[PDB]
Amino acid sequence: GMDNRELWKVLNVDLEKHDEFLAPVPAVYRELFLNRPNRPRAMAYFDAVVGDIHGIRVHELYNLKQEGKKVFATFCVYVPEEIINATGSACIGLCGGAQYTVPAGETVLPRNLCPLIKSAMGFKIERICPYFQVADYVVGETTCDGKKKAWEILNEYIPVYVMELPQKKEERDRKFWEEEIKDFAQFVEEKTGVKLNAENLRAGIEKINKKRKALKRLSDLRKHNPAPIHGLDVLLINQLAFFDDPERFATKVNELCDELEERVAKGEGVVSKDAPRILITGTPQPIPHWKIHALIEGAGGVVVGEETCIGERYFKDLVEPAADVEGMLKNIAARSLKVNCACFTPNTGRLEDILSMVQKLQVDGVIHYSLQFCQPYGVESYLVGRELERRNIPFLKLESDFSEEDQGQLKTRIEAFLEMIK
Amino acid sequence: MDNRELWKVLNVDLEKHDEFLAPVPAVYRELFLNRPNRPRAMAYFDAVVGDIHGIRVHELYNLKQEGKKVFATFCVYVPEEIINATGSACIGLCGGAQYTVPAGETVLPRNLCPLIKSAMGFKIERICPYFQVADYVVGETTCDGKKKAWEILNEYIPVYVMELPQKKEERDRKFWEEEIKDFAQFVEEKTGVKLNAENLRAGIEKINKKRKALKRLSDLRKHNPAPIHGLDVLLINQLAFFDDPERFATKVNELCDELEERVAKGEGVVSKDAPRILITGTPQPIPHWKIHALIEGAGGVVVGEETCIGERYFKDLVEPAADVEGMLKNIAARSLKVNCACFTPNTGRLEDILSMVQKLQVDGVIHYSLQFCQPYGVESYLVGRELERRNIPFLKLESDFSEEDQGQLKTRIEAFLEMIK
Amino acid sequence: MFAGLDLGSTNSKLVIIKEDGSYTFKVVPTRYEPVKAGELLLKNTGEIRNLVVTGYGRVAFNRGKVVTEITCQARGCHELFPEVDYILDLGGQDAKIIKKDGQGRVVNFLMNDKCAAGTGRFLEIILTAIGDDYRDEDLINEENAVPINSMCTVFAESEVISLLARGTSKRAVIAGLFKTTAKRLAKFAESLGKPRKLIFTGGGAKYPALRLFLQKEMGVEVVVPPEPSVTAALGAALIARET
Amino acid sequence: MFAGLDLGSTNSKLVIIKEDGSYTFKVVPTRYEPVKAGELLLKNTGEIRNLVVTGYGRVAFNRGKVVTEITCQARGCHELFPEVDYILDLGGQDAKIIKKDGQGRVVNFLMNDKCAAGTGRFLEIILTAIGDDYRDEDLINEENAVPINSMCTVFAESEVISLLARGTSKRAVIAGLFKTTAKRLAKFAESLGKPRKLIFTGGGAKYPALRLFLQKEMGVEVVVPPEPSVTAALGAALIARET
Ligand SMILES: Nc1ncnc2c1ncn2[C@@H]1O[C@H](COP(=O)(O)OP(=O)(O)NP(=O)(O)O)[C@@H](O)[C@H]1O
Ligand SMILES: Nc1ncnc2c1ncn2[C@@H]1O[C@H](COP(=O)(O)OP(=O)(O)NP(=O)(O)O)[C@@H](O)[C@H]1O
Ligand code: SF4
Ligand SMILES: [Mg+2]
Ligand SMILES: [Mg+2]
Ligand SMILES: [N+]
Ligand SMILES: [N+]
Ligand SMILES: [N+]
Ligand SMILES: [N+]
Ligand SMILES: [N+]
Repeated sequence: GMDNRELWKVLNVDLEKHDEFLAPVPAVYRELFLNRPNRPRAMAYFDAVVGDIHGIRVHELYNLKQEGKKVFATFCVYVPEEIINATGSACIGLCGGAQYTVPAGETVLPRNLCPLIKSAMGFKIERICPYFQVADYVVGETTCDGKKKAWEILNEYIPVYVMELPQKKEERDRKFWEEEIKDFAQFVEEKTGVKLNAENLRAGIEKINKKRKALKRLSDLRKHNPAPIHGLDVLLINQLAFFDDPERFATKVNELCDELEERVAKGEGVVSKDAPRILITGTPQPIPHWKIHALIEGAGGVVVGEETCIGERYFKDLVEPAADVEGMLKNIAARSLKVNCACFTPNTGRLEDILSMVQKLQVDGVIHYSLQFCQPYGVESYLVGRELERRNIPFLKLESDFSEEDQGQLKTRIEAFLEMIK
Repeated sequence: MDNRELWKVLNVDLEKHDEFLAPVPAVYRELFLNRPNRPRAMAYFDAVVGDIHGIRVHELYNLKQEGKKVFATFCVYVPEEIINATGSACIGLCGGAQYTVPAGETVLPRNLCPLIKSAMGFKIERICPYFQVADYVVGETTCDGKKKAWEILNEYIPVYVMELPQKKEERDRKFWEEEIKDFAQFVEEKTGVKLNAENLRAGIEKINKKRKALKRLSDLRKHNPAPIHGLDVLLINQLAFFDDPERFATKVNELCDELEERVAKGEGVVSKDAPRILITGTPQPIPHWKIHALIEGAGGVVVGEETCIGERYFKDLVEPAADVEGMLKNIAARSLKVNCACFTPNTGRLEDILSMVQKLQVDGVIHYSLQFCQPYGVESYLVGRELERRNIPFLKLESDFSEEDQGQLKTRIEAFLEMIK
Repeated sequence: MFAGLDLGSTNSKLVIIKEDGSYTFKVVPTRYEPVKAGELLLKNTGEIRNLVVTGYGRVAFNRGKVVTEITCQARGCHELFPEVDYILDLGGQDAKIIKKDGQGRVVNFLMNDKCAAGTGRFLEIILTAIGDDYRDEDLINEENAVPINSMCTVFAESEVISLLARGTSKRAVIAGLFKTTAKRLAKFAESLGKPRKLIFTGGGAKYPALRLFLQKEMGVEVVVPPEPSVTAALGAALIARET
Repeated sequence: MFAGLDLGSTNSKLVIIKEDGSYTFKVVPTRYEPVKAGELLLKNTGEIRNLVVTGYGRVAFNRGKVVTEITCQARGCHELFPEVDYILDLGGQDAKIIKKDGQGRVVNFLMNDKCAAGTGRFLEIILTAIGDDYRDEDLINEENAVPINSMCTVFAESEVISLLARGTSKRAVIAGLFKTTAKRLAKFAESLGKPRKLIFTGGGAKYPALRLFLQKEMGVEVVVPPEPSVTAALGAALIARET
C-alpha cells in the first residue's frame, strides 16, 4: 500500500500506468493458481511473492543500493550471475512477459519483433517496472538480432554493457568467451569497487550453484508418476528465480521439495496416472506468460518439464570449483557455454537434451512453443520436429505472443493433440 | 536447346523453370528496354539478362569439367579473392523472386526475410541453374535467419559456415583473420590448388579491378543532371555477383567512358529539378527492382545505394602485401570494413550515409529494408533519428517480393517527393 | 437420438443420427453467439441420448461432451470416404490438414499458423464486395489470374485495393485470389505427407473454382463431400453414439 | 469552380469551392471502383475550372492535377486549424501522421507499416457483424474493456472470435477494440514528435468512443474538423484554387 507507493515514487515509477498494469494480475492469479486444487502447501511462499511482486524485493534492492551495492539487470542466462553476486551486488533477470508495455516498446522498435524484447523496452520507456527503475546497469549479450540491436537503443535510457557471445562452440569460441568473461569481471569490479578474490568468487559460485541445485532437485521430482506438482507451479518458481534473493529462494524451493518427496512416497499426485505427460521446449516464458501451461493443464495434461531458459537450460549446469580466481573464471565461462541456445550453430546438443528429457520424464508428447518473430527458435523448430517424428515422438508446434485472448485458437490445437496422444 | 540440354544435365526442374522465367522478358521490357535515354553501353547487360541462365552457366559448367569448383555465396564478407586465386568461381545467389518463396516456406518460417525464403526455395525446387551448378555454399553467421537456415540447406548442398564476429574490436579482428585462414585451407582442399604469392595477388587484382570499376560508376552518379538512371546501376551491381569478373569490369568501364561523355555535355536522364534519392538498407537482389522503378517512375532519380548490392560491396579494396600471410590478413581487413547492421554498434554506416548525402547531392534518403529483416529493421530507428538531427529528409519503407503493393508504396514515395521538392 | 453440434466461427451445424443409422442435418449462421445458435439448432429436436459439441463454441455450450473439430472431422469424413487418408478442412477462421487411419482416428494433424488465420472469412467478404455476378468456369479459364500476396489477409486486402484502384478486372482479381489460395492450400495439404488423394471439406470446399485449382496444383484427385458443411458435425454425432 | 476529389479506398469525396470562398461537399462509397465513384460525384456539378485528384484512385481517374493525400490533408486541415502542427488521419486502409509548419506545408509524415494496414475497414466490418447498438457513453463507461491484440487485424479478428466464443460481452469487446486502437494511434501520433495539440481527421475520427479514448491516451488537446471525411478533399480544392 502506502509504503510501496512511496518507494515507487522515489524510483520515479509512473504511478498511474503502473496501477493500470498491475490491476488485472490478482484475478488472473486467482483463476490460474489460487483456485486450482491440490497445490503443495509450500507454494504459499511463492504465492506471497507474486502478491507483493513490486514490494519487499524491490525494497531489498533499494536498500542494497543505499549501502553502496549495485543492481545489475540481465536478459540472458549467459550473463555470469556468479561474478555479480561475488561482490555482494544483485543480479535480476528482467525478460519481459507483458502485453501492456508492447505498444510503448514499439515506439522505438519494429512491431514485427519478439514480444519479449518489445515488452522489456516498453517497461523501461514507460517507467512502469520498479525493478527496471532500481537497476543501475543492464548487461546485454549478442544473442538474437533483436536483442543485439535493441541494446544500442536501450543504452540511451540506462547504461548497457554488451557481452559478445560467439556463435559456435569450437576451441576458438571457448577462448573468446573466456576473455569476454574476464572483461566483464573487470567491469563489475570497476562499478562495484569490490575486487574479486578467491574467497568472494568461491562464495558467489556456491550461492548460485545452490540455487541451481534446488531447481534441479525440483525438476527431478517431476519424473514421478503420478506427477506430484502441476507444471504451471514449477514454471512460476523458475520465473521467480530471476528476481528473488538466491539464498531465501533456494531454501524455499528445498522446503517444497521435501513436501513433494512425501507425496511421491505415498503415490499422491495432481493428476491420474493416465493423464498425458507433456514436455515443453523452445523459448523462455517470462512472468506472467502462463498461457501455454494453463491451457495444457486445464485440458487435463500435466507439463513435466521445460526445455527452455526459464526451465532446464537455466539450472542444469553447475560451475565446477577451482582454487583461484583465474580458474574459477574459466569454469564460470565453461558453465554458461553448456547452455544449448538456438543462437549457436549447429545446436545439436539441444536436440539430444530434448530426446533425453523425453525418456527421463516418460513424456507422452512434446509441445514446441516459441514466441512470434523469434527467428532462432522458429527456424530450428523444423529440424527438431523432423527428428522427433522420425523417432515417433508426438510433436506439436505452437507460436504466440503476450496477448492473452488467442486462447480459443491455442486451446483447439492443444486439445486436439492431447486427444490424439491419449 | 543448348541451354535446355545444359539445364537437363544440371537436373533443373524444366517445367517450373519455364514457368518462373515466363513473365520476366515482359517486365524487363517495361522497366528497362522501353525506357528512353539509356546509355548505349547498357546493351551488354541487357544481353546478359536476355540469356541469364545460358552463357554464364555454360562457362561455369565448363569450369567444373576442367576440375575447378563453383562456390555459391550469400554475403559480401565471403572472400571472393581467395576462391578466384585458385581459378575456381564465386557466385552470389541471394534470392529476389516471389516465385520460390512458397517452396522455401516448406522448411522455413513464413515470418522470415524473403531473401532467405526465396533462395532456399530456388534450391528445393531445382529452379536455378546457378544453384544447380554450384559445388558448395559458403554461409556466414550474420542474421539469425541465414545462420539457422544454413543448417537446413546443408541437407541439399554442402554448406561451409564462416563465423563472422559481431563487434570490430581487436579481439574480433584477430578472430576474423583466423576464420579467413581456415576458409583458405578449405578452398585449397576442395580445389587442390595451394595458394602462393603469385596466384593470390592475381586473385586480389581481379576482384579489386571489378570493385574499382563499380566505384568509378558510383562516382559518376554525383553529377547533375544524373547521367544514368539508378535502376540501370542497380542491375549492373546485381550482375556483378555472377558475371565473369574480367569481362564484367571491362563492360562497366566501357559504360563509364560513355557516361563521361554525357557529363562533358551536361546531358542527363532527368531534368535537374528532379529529386535525387539515396537508398540505404538491405540489398535488393535480382529481380527485385520494385523500389527503384517506383521512385524513378515517379520522377525521381536514385543516385546511390548504401547497400551490399551497392556501395557496401565495392567501396573497399584489398591493400597489397608481399606474401600469402600478409595478403590473407589484408583480405580479412577489407571485408571487415563493410558496415553491416549485424555488427554492434554500426556507427560507420551512419557516417557512410552522411558522406554519400553530401557527395551525391541528395535531396532525400529512402531507407528500404525487406520485411522481417530485423538487423536493418531495428537499426532504422537510430538512422532516422540522426538524419532528423541533421535535417536530412528521411522515409522508411519495407516490402517483400510481391508486386501488387505498388499502390501503397507509390503514395508514400510520391508524398515524400512532393515534400522535398 | 445421437447429436453432433459444430459451433463454428461462421456457421453452426447439427447432425442427428437416428436409431436406424439415418441422419438429418441443419446449418445456421453463428452470428458470434454460439450459445444462441446451438439452442436454435436443438429447438424441437426431441429426446437426445447423447450429445457431442465441437468447434469454437464448444467452450461456452453448457452441456454435451466436448471434442475438438480435428477428431470429429476425421471421424465424420471417415464415414463418407474410408479409403482416403487425408482431409483438408477450410473454415472461416482456421484451415486444418488431418491424416486419419482405417478407423477414422487421427494419426497427425496441422492447423494454420497465426498469420494464416481468417482465409475463409476474407474470401467471403471479398466475394460479397466484388464477385457475386460471375460465372464459375470463367474463373478457371481466366488467362490473367493476377498473383496476390500469400502472406495473410492484411497484405492481400492491400493488394486487392491497389489492383482494383488501377482498373484491374474484378474477375482477374477473384481468379488470382482463388489461385493463390489454392497454391498455399496445396503446400499446406502436403504437410503430413504427400496424399494419393485428398478429401476437401468445410465451407471453403463449396467454392468450385477453389477445388479445381487445388486439384491442379496438387496433381491428385480431390474429393468433396456432398455436404461439406456438416462433416465435422456428423463426426460429433457418430462419437456421441459410440460413447 | 475549384474542385477537390479524394478517391479513397472506402469512400470518395468531392469538395467544390465557389468564387466567394464558400464550399459544398459530396461523399459516396467508392465500392472498389474509384473512376465510377468520381464520375458519379462530378456529374451535375457544372463546369469546373480546376480539379485536383487525390487518394488511391487518383491515377486511374486520368483527370485534373494529381496530388497525394498527405499534401492535400495538410492543406485542408491548415485552413481549419492553422495553429495546430500535427494531423492524424485514420482512413479505411491507411493511417497517416503529418507535421506541418505555420504556412501549412508538410515538414514530415509517416504512414502505417504493412502489418498495420486496414484498421478502419476492420472496425467497420466488425461493428456491423458484432452488432453495435449501444451508445458510446456505454463504451467509455465500460469497466471491463478487453485488451485486444494490437498487431494487426488478422490477430485481432482471431481474438474477437475467441472472446465471443467464450461468452464475453459484445460491449466489452467493442470497448476493447476502440481502446486498443486508440492506444496504438496515440503512440503512432507521437512518431514525428510529441504534439502539444493534435488534429484528428478522416472517417476514423467519426467514431465518438475512439475520439475520447484517443484524447485520454494522448493526454493533450485533440480537435476534430466539423466534417472529418472531407478535409483531404478540401485541401485538394484549395490547391486547385491556388494553382
Ligand atoms: N455461398 C457461400 N456463402 C458463404 N460462405 C461460403 C459460401 N461458399 C463458400 N463459403 C465459405 O465457407 C466458409 C465457412 O465454412 P465453415 O466450414 O462453415 O466455417 P466454420 O466451421 O464456421 N469456421 P471454423 O471455426 O474456422 O471451422 C466461409 O468463410 C466462406 O469462405
Ligand atoms: N458510420 C460509419 N460508417 C462507415 N465507416 C465509418 C463510420 N464511422 C466511422 N467510419 C470509419 O471511416 C472509415 C473510412 O474513412 P475514410 O477517411 O473515408 O477512408 P478512405 O479515405 O476512403 N480510405 P484511405 O485510402 O485509407 O484514406 C471506415 O473504414 C470506418 O472505420
Ligand atoms: S499483418 Fe499479416 S504478416 Fe503481419 S503479423 Fe498480421 S498476419 Fe502476420
Ligand atoms: Mg469449422
Ligand atoms: Mg482517406
Ligand atoms: N486448494
Ligand atoms: N576446434
Ligand atoms: N535432388
Ligand atoms: N580493443
Ligand atoms: N502410402
